[PDB]
Amino acid sequence: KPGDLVGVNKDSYLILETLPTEYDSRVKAMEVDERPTEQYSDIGGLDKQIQELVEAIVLPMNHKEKFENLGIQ
Amino acid sequence: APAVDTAEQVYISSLALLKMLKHGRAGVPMEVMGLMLGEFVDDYTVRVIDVFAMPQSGTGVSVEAVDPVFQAKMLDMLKQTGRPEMVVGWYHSHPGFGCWLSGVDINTQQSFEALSERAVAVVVDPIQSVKGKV
Repeated sequence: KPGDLVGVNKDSYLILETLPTEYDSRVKAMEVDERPTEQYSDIGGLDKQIQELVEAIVLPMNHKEKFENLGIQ
Repeated sequence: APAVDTAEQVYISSLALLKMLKHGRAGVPMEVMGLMLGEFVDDYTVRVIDVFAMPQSGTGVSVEAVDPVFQAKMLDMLKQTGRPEMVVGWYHSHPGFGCWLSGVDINTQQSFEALSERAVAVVVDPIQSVKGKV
């Protein structure tokens, strides 16, 4: 299957064996910077911009069920 | 007091040579090996009546590949056919360089020497033979 590392014979080129899928440790470390939380209490400025952003990302993730029912993107 | 234990000039019959050329040719770039069966008479003549290949090696002509078990298994069969012959030596192919043994291959060669002193090692190059004695 795709994304799987394989062994190829050195002497005559045929795929002999399989090896574990490669992942990257570096990506895992980068993840979850949510702590400490930023909130809107040490990040801010530009009152309108912050409001539109809350409307575009934050609310549709919680309020997800409704969108499906209404039929609207 | 001294003994013989010399390498005598090897008399290769027409069928055995063809079997070596064919074994090698399919067998390369992979290093491969097989055994030589014949009769040795006198102290000057070894005749190589026939050969067959005893399972072909992977990377190198490995010491794993030399197998007394396979050698034993094949040898008892021959007796039942009414052609009992002895292992005169063994052959191998190297495409690496003409007339050369690999590092692994010298260790492998030693198992055959212990069995019989008149064990010989034939290097076949199918890449570089276009007269087939060359």
